[PDB]
Amino acid sequence: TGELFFRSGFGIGMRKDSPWKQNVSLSILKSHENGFMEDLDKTWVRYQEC
Amino acid sequence: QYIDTVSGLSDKKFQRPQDQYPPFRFGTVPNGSTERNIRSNYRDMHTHM
Ligand SMILES: *[C@@H]1O[C@H](CO)[C@@H](O)[C@H](O)[C@H]1NC(C)=O
Repeated sequence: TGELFFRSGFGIGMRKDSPWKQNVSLSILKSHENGFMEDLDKTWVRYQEC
Repeated sequence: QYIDTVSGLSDKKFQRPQDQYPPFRFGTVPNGSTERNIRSNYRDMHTHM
């Protein structure tokens, strides 16, 4: 029914003060400018078919 | 009825840039000022722009 009316995002979840809280967050940024994550969508967001 | 002359930025046709026969344009003149604004957060557009 139209378009969205409240914006937000997804994300991984880690207990506060866990060691990986830094390296994880990084490889996500790298993946956007790289182009892998974006190209991943079509493989599972495939066509419309309608 | 005719089509609705879709509305501003957040319309349904844009934020789903997976399309090859929508309004297929995102011209946004090369090296312009608004070339940077579409490189702020969301790679959804700059890839089809
Ligand atoms: C995580 O990042 C730090 C700092 O760049 C680095 O020393 C470490 O080898 C990386 N990997 C792990 C497992 O922490």
